[PDB]
Amino acid sequence: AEKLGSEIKKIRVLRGLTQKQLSENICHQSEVSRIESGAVYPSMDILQGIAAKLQIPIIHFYEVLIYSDIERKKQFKDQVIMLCKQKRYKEIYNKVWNELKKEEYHPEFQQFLQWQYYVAAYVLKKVDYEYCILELKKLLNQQLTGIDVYQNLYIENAIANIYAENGYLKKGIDLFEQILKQLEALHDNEEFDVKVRYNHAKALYLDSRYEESLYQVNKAIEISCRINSMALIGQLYYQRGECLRKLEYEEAEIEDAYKKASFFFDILEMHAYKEALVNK
Amino acid sequence: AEKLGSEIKKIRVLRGLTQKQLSENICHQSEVSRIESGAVYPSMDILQGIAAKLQIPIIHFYEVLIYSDIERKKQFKDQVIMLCKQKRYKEIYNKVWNELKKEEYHPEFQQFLQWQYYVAAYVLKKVDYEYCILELKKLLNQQLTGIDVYQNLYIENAIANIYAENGYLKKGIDLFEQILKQLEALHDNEEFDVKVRYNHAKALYLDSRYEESLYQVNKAIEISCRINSMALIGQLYYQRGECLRKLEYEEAEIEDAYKKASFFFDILEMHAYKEALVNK
Amino acid sequence: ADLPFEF
Amino acid sequence: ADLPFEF
DNA sequence: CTATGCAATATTTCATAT
DNA sequence: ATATGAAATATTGCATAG
Ligand SMILES: [Ca+2]
Ligand SMILES: [Ca+2]
Repeated sequence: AEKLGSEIKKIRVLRGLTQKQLSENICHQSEVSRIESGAVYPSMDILQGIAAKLQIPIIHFYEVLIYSDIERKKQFKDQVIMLCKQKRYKEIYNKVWNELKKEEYHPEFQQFLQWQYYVAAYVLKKVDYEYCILELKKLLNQQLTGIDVYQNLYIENAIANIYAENGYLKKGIDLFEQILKQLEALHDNEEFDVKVRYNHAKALYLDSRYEESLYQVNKAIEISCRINSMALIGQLYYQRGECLRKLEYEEAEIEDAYKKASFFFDILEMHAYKEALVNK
Repeated sequence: AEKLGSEIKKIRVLRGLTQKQLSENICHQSEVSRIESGAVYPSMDILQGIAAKLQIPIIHFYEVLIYSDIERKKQFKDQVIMLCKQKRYKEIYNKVWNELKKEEYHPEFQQFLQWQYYVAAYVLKKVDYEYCILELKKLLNQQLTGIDVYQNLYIENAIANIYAENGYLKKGIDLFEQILKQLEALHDNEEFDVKVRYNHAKALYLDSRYEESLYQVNKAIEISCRINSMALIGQLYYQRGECLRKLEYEEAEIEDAYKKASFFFDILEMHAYKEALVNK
Repeated sequence: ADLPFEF
Repeated sequence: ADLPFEF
């Protein structure tokens, strides 16, 4: 693997250090030479040292270890993610399709493209909910490992959303509960937790379980405030207003929730979402 | 070493895998054995595979590599961080002090402790600004490496704040600019970037550079919205209101910023900050 | 039910 | 200048 | 400053054993 | 299912050369 090597050399030159300087208290300068030429994989001790001195998150050296064009792929991923957030499914569909037809080998990145492409296809009504789900399940059946440990959970969340908005509330709700459970086990990804609770809350609400919906909503609002996340907080206040209405709370409490939602939709420029707020 | 080993074994057992199962497509079962007994450090390929199948961020295995009690330490850091956010310096001073007096050896965690203890000592007026700055500079002079790539910059931000609020605007402003420059070189830490620009905007304002202050505020607010962070956004709106007033904008523009700040202070329960909003 | 599910 | 610097 | 032979260390596999 | 000796691979340090 010569890709790791030149990434280390590139960043060392960029930092103005020589091999001798870099090797200090870590290893011999000749081992740095051999690491940069690709002739050797470094041990944990040595890598940890090099990453520290160069001020590079260690996962970076693993990322560039096998597949190419890692910086561009990461910006691509963040772009798609932003667009998905904005519900710009047409663009996602085109953007991801273009990338997909390069036919490059990189299972985890290819899986990400396919996941996003299918969801986009489904939202655009180019494919039916049942076919989307089956394709998504097939990505799962890949049992793909990968750098991003949460990718399968993200695919399960899409699957659960699609069951839920096509009448299969029980199946959707049970899948949401499984995701929250699998999350208990994994390291903290609290933004995702908030997102799953939100979708789950929507499904509970569609199933007329108003109290449980509000439970999930308030839990997710609490998590959002504690981590200072605005990603879903507008939607959550809106949802909580919905629950408050069905549960027959006082009009003021109901109005409060919707005002808080309208606040976030405004400042975050969520134009689409602003419609739902008619007559409340 | 023994720590990595038993940590891999613990997580494997937790996942109900056997050494053979874990080893499939990665390495021989006997190497998993020798890795768990701490006889060997595993190579990047093998570690990478093991982390993927076990769904652990690979940094986790490096964190546990050398020092003990890593989970407790990380929760401690998170608590200190939240308290700092809340300006609960008394509690920070006590909490950190108890931890420091254990005299455990762990340079990076040591440094984090001292950094927070001095800042708290400084804010509680137990020590003068000049002594605090000197002690912080001594932590920098450690040239400490470590897992948290940003810690030195965090300490720099503290030093700059202290210069700024003790009349040394020029030295403060200049150190803020160095920090922002060092960030563009490091991997993204956009929340930190927002905090630095905020502190900088405060210094600029104290130096009567109202237009540059507003520039930093608006830049920081734009980053805040893009990354969906609320951490500093109320303060930013307040500060935007401050500059708008000095630059003699229309009263409705000014009142807008202040209302927006009042909104975030309410929902984030920033009671302290609400004081500053009297008469506007 | 105007708000979409979040993918 | 009532708001504090953010440490 | 970097790179390479060669010796010294370290890891991994394969064959077994408990 | 795990663990260990012994062989096979892989790394790293030290001397040295361009
Ligand atoms: Ca090799
Ligand atoms: Ca060893």
